[PDB]
Amino acid sequence: QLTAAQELMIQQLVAAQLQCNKRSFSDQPKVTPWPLGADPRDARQQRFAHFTELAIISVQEIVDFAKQVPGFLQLGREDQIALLKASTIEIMLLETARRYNHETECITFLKDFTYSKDDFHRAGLQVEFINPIFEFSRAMRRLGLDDAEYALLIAINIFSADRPNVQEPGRVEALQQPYVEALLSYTRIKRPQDQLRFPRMLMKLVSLRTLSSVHSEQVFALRLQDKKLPPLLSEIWD
Amino acid sequence: LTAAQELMIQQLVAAQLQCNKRSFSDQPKVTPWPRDARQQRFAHFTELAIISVQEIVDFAKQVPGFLQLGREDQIALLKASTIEIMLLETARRYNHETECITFLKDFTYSKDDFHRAGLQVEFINPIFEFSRAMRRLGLDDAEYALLIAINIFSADRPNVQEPGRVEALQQPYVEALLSYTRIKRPQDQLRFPRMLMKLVSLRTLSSVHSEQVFALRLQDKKLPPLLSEIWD
Ligand SMILES: O=S(=O)(c1ccccc1)N(CC(F)(F)F)c1ccc(C(O)(C(F)(F)F)C(F)(F)F)cc1
Ligand SMILES: O=S(=O)(c1ccccc1)N(CC(F)(F)F)c1ccc(C(O)(C(F)(F)F)C(F)(F)F)cc1
Repeated sequence: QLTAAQELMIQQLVAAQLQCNKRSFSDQPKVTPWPLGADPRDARQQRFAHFTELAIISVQEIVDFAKQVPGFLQLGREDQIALLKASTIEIMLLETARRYNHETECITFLKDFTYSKDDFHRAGLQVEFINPIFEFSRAMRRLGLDDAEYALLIAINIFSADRPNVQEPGRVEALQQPYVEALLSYTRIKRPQDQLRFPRMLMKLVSLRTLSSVHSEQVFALRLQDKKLPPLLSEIWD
Repeated sequence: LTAAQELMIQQLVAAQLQCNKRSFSDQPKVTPWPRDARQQRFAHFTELAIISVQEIVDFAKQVPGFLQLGREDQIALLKASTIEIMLLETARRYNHETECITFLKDFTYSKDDFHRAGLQVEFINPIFEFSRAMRRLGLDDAEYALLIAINIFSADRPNVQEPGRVEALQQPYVEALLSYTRIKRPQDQLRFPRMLMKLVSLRTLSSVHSEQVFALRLQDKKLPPLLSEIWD
């Protein structure tokens, strides 16, 4: 059985997740609306802007989230910054997968709005990034994670000691381990008869690293098409 | 551990052992380790890298499931794996007492020797941090071999046409490792998670390696043909 500490650390995470997601419902109508009624280059830019604008919202939700993960604020500020520079896209990819719906083959963001493979392509993104996103999301759906599992995976993802420019990786590892132990024990209990579900979970952190590279390749490729990231996204990903 | 599991693991270990005997019994054919010797130490590094690539390809071929994928997937999985397997293998060859990487008698390389070959700081330190991490895990020959098998059958590499078939090939090796680590160290449950987590590390490490290649090109230091096929 889960310990009280372990249950609390899941409940802490799931609840922080919810308070950070109020940024999503408030800032939903503020955004550049997705262009209805468009011909064949005006609309291509608006969709792109729209996608950046949701990304910004997510970056700020991930900042706010991390600040509430116990231990995070007590890491040196440079390591905090370094963990969030690296884990941000990956948390976004988890959140994208978490909102994937296999009936419609569409991803949900900010409560209501949904996107297809083709919306992503209508925003000027290339197939080399879009296809892995949807395979990841499909893969993540075959694992059937609940909120607790996703939460724990995001916490583990933040506390990755081997990110670039971490100056006290040891302190990061010490914060990561309890969350990994928690997930181990959680998966055991939920699914006693599936000894491979936990490993498959950790293996998604492997996929997330490569997907992080593919995203950098995508932002690289986007500047050749007059599409430079806005200021808050430039400082994380250029 | 089932008969079929003992068979799979014995095979991987026996192939690693033969690969090593084959590739690294005799003295390597290499530019003698000495602007003159900037290119010479690099070339040297490049020629060791090639011999490891050959060793790894020889081993991949003997991993059950591999030679039964479509040729394009065989190429795709090796292309992405090669540097990662090299990093595992380097960690295997690491000697913490001495801080060097020993291919065979008299072919050892220190953090300095790397720097002399033209290699950035940005690449070398991750290499050595990763290696002394792997040692603290204390993997044995069956574990290293299985990790390598698992790394090869990563369904999410670029250009993989049959990701479902690759993931099904991974499964039994993950299973064999899980069983194996359960038995070897019954009262160390995080051992296995820790091993998988190094696969994460290797992905980031591969990208740090691509940055080293692109950086070298800037100093007119281009990969030779056998390595260029794979990395640029
Ligand atoms: O969660 S995301 O912000 C998202 C944006 C729009 C619609 C749905 C979801 N995210 C999707 C991902 F799968 F990658 F996680 C996403 C993040 C960043 C990007 C970009 O960096 C940019 F510019 F839009 F901000 C880029 F398009 F360049 F790839 C695109 C999508
Ligand atoms: O095992 S390696 O082949 C090796 C080469 C020389 C001396 C010791 C070990 N390998 C080491 C690593 F840790 F990175 F895996 C290695 C692989 C690739 C490289 C390079 O690609 C090149 F050109 F030298 F081959 C580069 F230096 F550019 F990174 C260097 C070393």
